[PDB]
Amino acid sequence: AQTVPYGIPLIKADKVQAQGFKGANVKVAVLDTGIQASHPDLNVVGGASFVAGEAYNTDGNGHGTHVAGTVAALDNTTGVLGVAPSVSLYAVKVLNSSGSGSYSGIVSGIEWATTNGMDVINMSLGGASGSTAMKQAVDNAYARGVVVVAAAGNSGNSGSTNTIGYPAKYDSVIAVGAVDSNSNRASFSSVGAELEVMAPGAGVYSTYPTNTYATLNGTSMASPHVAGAAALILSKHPNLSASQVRNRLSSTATYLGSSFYYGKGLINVEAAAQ
Ligand SMILES: *[C@@]1(/[C]=[C]/C2=[C][C]=[C][C]=[C]2)=ON1#C[C]
Ligand SMILES: [Ca+2]
Repeated sequence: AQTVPYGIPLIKADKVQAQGFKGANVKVAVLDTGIQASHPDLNVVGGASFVAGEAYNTDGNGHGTHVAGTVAALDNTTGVLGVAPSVSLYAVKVLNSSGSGSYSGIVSGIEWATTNGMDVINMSLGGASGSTAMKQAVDNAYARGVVVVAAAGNSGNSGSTNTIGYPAKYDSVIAVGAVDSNSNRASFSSVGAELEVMAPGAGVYSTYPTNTYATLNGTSMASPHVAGAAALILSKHPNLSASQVRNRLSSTATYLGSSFYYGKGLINVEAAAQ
């Protein structure tokens, strides 16, 4: 039997999938700790590794496999179901088993995706500081027609202090926050003027290293929901540019409260997919 994570219906992904739009022919690159390619509920078509000693098709952490399942866990009679189960998944390892990677390794992963015709890039990662080479890579990937989604950060808030990390803080990147099954903001979701949209990030169940499934919390779980929504929209309107898809997502989001806390609200793919 296949479990359907509460995040799929909450963002109305099940409604557009039912119309027969599931991300087919859309290339998605998950810049993470790799992906357990052998996982029976995932189909990795390719990728690259910029982490010394580790192949792209192995995940010693569990993070990238989890994020990848949220985006494209196969629609079958087992495991879970992804937001866009027909998307072409590319694992780009830019982080190691400990969940860390250099700036060089990240911008390299960004360039590889842009150069190899990736339609969407998900970066469930962030830092307190950015780089000029990082900003350059992301801006050029966006201006070239790639949708760039990044986790906003798990530094909750302070008292009127922007806690959005990099690259989420960049103009060309969609900063994603986290809500729970009740659609309420999760207390760990970063806050700031760059917050753009929200998605399921608390108690998210997805694929996990060595043919199993686990539950994780974090804006690193929310991000793949928007990356998958972007893939769903593209599989329906392949004529859209990055900014139009981006626009669809934020203009049709369900308002939830102050934008400094919820951005434009929780995404709605049925409305976004037109
Ligand atoms: C996720 C993470 C992510 C990030 C961090 C910082 C900044 C940005 C992004 O979540 N993990 C896990 C669970
Ligand atoms: Ca499945």
